[PDB]
Amino acid sequence: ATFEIVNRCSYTVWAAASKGDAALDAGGRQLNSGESWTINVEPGTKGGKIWARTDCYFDDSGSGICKTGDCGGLLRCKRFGRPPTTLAEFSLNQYGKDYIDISNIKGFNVPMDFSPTTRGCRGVRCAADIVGQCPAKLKAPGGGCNDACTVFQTSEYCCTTGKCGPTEYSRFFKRLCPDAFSYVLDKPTTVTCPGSSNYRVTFCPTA
Repeated sequence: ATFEIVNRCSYTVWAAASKGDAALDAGGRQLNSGESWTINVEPGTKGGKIWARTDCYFDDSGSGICKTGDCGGLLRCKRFGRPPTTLAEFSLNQYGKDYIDISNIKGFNVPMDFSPTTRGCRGVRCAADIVGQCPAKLKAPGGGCNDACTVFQTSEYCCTTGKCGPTEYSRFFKRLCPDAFSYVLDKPTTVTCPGSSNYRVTFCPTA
């Protein structure tokens, strides 16, 4: 499957793509404002994620640091990124269908649209100014808006027992972005697409 990753932000981002225990395609690349990077994701990829990283520095070997979404200091991500990270999430070719969503469960750094480029389903979007409106206690000094689990490490926010409810913090993310997961047991906003669809992830879709 092809994923065109497009940076419409006025600032550089470093795109990342991983399934947690491996890179997807090259795993990461710099995207200046306006740049597009097309990756190939193997059919059947389960639990894949694409995200943006901000304010990165990498040496000539591709080692360094990002202020949001850092993946063990690598340009080419092999693992998931450090919150806060707005997440485009996907599982492909799962019994004949693809499943896509956006999640704020690991916080928010960059607005995103995640849409099919092929027929048969709708896209999802979280493009509100979550960083600007972020509750004081969730603001990440490094940049972005942390989820409450990251900040407070409680069973309730992290849904450790599988018994959690919505919270004042989750409701903030849900209010700003109804179409993204705000906590682990949120009413799903997952979209079912035809198996083997192709996609575009656009950072800063509205600005």
